[PDB]
Amino acid sequence: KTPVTLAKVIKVLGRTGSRGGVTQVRVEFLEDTTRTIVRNVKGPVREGDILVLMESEREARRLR
Amino acid sequence: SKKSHKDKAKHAVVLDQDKFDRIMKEAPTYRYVSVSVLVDRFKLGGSLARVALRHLENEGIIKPVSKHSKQAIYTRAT
Amino acid sequence: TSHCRFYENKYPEIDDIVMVNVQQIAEMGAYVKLLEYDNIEGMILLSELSRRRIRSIQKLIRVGKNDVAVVLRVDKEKGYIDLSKRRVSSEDIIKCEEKYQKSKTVHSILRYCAEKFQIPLEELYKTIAWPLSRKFGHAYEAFKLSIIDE
Amino acid sequence: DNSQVFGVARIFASFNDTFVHVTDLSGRETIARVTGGMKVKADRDESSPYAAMLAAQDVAAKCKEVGITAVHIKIRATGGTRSKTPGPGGQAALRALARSGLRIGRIEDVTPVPSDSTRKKGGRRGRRL
Amino acid sequence: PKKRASNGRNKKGRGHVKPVRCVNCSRSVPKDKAIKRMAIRNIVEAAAIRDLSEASVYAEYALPKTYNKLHYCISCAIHARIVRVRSRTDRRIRAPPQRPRF
Amino acid sequence: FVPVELATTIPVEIQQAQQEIKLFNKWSFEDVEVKDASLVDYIQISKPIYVAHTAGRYANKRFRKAQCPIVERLTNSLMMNGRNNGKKLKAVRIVKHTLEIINVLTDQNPLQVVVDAIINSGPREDTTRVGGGGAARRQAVDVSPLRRVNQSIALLTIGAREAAFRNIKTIAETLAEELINAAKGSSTSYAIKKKDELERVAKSNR
RNA sequence: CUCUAACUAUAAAAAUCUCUCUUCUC
Ligand SMILES: [Mg+2]
Ligand SMILES: [Mg+2]
Ligand SMILES: [Mg+2]
Ligand SMILES: [Zn+2]
Repeated sequence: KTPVTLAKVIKVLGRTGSRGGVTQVRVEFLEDTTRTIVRNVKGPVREGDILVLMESEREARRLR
Repeated sequence: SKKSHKDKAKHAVVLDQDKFDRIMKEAPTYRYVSVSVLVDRFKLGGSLARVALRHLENEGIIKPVSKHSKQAIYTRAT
Repeated sequence: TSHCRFYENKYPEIDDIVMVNVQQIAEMGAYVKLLEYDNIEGMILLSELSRRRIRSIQKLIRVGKNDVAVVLRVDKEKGYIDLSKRRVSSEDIIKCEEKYQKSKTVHSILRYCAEKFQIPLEELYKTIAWPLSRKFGHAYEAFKLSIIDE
Repeated sequence: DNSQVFGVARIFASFNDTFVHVTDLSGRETIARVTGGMKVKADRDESSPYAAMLAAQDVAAKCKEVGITAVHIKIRATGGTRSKTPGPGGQAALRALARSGLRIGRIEDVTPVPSDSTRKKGGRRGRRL
Repeated sequence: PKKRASNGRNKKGRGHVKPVRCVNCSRSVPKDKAIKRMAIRNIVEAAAIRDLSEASVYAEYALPKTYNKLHYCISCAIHARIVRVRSRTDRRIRAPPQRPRF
Repeated sequence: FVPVELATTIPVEIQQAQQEIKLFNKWSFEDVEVKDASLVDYIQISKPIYVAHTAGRYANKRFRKAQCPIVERLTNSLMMNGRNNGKKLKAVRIVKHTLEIINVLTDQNPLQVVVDAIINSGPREDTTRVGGGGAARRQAVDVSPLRRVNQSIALLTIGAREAAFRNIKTIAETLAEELINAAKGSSTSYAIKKKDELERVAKSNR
């Protein structure tokens, strides 16, 4: 199965994690633009990028 | 230290008539042959590998495209 | 050539119990060979490594030995083994030990021929393994019955 | 009705090993008892949302196989003596049930609550972790 | 010394109060000095209200809520961030901290 | 086509009709593209370049790195374990020889082969050590586009290193072969192998 | 000079410690 999903971040939700390197991002999926989901991403990010997700069901909370 | 290498001779540095024929036969059908690509097939030690390579560039069996030191690019001619 | 897996097929089944041999540890866990199934590497993750908390790692894995564990998921397409050490029953550990010893005895038995007659070990074991393991149980009982009545 | 096959999800969400256990309207005939621990390996992320989500997806597949389409969820916590508080997994299980095709109706809070019964566990000074 | 005039208890005229057990640490504590929070919550968060909505017969459901009255201890409450150690002159202000959401 | 008269004439292959700027006068920045839509804007093949070495001030701000040509980034990351540190000249010739090799075996404009290897080699979901003290366990996270690109390129060059060390095989050929193996979903590539391992350690530890 | 709404979620382990204490009026 190849259910790869794509999502464009619309707002950067600061940076979470004890390491201080992981970003919470509010991404709206390119397909079904009406829906938005917040997820964690490791690595530099800026709004307007489009990111890749293996799973889209998982909602990401703060990483403690 | 330990006898873990277990590396054999793995190379014949100077060709015989048999390996001469194998080189001149398998010279085509290979899109790319280098010094170490030639070494890979176990048929030459490697110092004479480039000797054999330049000696296949005598009647244009293999055309050269880049002639830099330590790395020359040879492609079979057609 | 120590090869030609003990059981019917090369690729391990699902949720199956094994004993494994350790060779190296990179940073996450250890992808280490198996001497219960075919020698394809099986990888253990540190989350599934130690019943006690992770503070020393070189004493619980003891690289270069035999350790009881159970394989969770198997990749039979090109060969990846997901292998787990914790969720093993205290009574099934004895099962793993005895089964590993039985397979070790089978390996020891069917190596003498391959080295005395220099024929392929894989061919001879493939010929022998059809009545050997699948009849109704392990080979050792069959071998003992054969020596007392072939 | 629109020729629907109603069911009840009745999630039980403790602080460990979220439960998803669908049954009929009579409540007696059980369907898809698969729980959170069924679908996670650690035996300790059982309360995590992932376990509940995979359990809910497998329940949804079983329900589609058996025909039950719309559901009547009964969210439950351990309650009673223990903390009266919903677990984290059960909500994610409910969301996963919502996503995968099935329909909902009349979600209920069925937390068992006592009227000060059961002199309960902990002692005077209580937990001393 | 007298840390608080009200003794930090809020009994002041009852003699004895019925103890209640903490939600987390299970410590018995006088019901008045048993810091209490009305956890009134919607049964699902906004990240799933949609998901449930389009997967719902009976359009525009009431979406029933869950209510609870958490009777913490004081040790759990100070540890689990419910109550905060404030300054001396700020102790005497008993109003809730200025409209949590405005 | 338009030969120009000069008191000093640059040869034909450099002079004739090169208003079609080429990397090494043999491979076109046209006819090459990014197969995956996600990584675009971070594999900068837009600006034509004649030499994969420029005095770029590509680290002053946070995201001037993505403006560097991808080939130049591969050059600069090729020379790690910098006993060779500096020496970008030899890195440029190593990568140029690698491009020639890729042109020889399954040509497919090696620029596209590099792009395809980058696309297939960058991990998409990774893990992080945020477990606090007691239950020291690793948790899943998504991978940023630039982080994906850097991991792909550095993993490719370190694989070229692992192939090249104390080996008769020359590093140009080693890195080239890694790019063939990474252009397709071949498991023999070290970079693709590490990518798959990291993807699985993310998948299992959600 | 008329106004009564929105919410999240951690408690792994961590013991012990030698001298030597003294000076302000113009
Ligand atoms: Mg404490
Ligand atoms: Mg005091
Ligand atoms: Mg009080
Ligand atoms: Zn408490």
